[PDB]
Formats: sequence, C-alpha cells, structure tokens
Amino acid sequence: IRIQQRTVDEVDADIAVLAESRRSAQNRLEKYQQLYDEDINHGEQRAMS
Amino acid sequence: IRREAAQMQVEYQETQQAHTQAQLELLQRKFTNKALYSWMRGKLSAIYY
Repeated sequence: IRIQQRTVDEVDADIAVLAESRRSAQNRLEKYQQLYDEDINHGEQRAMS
Repeated sequence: IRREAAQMQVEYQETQQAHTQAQLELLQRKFTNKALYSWMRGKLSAIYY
C-alpha cells in the first residue's frame, strides 16, 4: 500500500510538470499574438513614409 | 519520488528473504521434523527386518 501510494504521488508530480510546461507555452502564445496584432509599429511606419 | 518507491522495493525484497528464513527455521523446530522421521523409520525398519 505504501509503495502504491507513492506511485499515485508520482503521477501527481507529473501533473505539476505538465502545468509548468503549459505556463511557458501560454506565454509564447500571448507574446506572438501581440506581435502579430501590432504588426508594423509607429517607428517602422514613420521610416517607410 | 520514483527513487523512494524503488528504495521501498528493496526493503520489500529484503522482507521476503527474512520470511523464507522463518519458514525454514519453523520447519526445523517442528515436532514432526526431519530428525523425528529419520529415527522412526530407522527403528521400524530394524523391527521389520
């Protein structure tokens, strides 16, 4: 029972690993979304004109 | 956590080794042990002869 209880705790730790992975992936999603939406900023537009 | 479970498995194997030690010792402290059987058929074989 004690050994099998540790097995449950191991997959709980694996869920925590997945949570940290998702945190980094979400940050990349927001950073690239903001870059895509902003597109050409005011400085770049000024240089072109 | 996986290391803890593996360590407990080592303790599990050590416990099983001690269990067979107790089984063998109980077999020797038995009333109907090897010594009792050996002398009874030895005595009866001489009587039968």
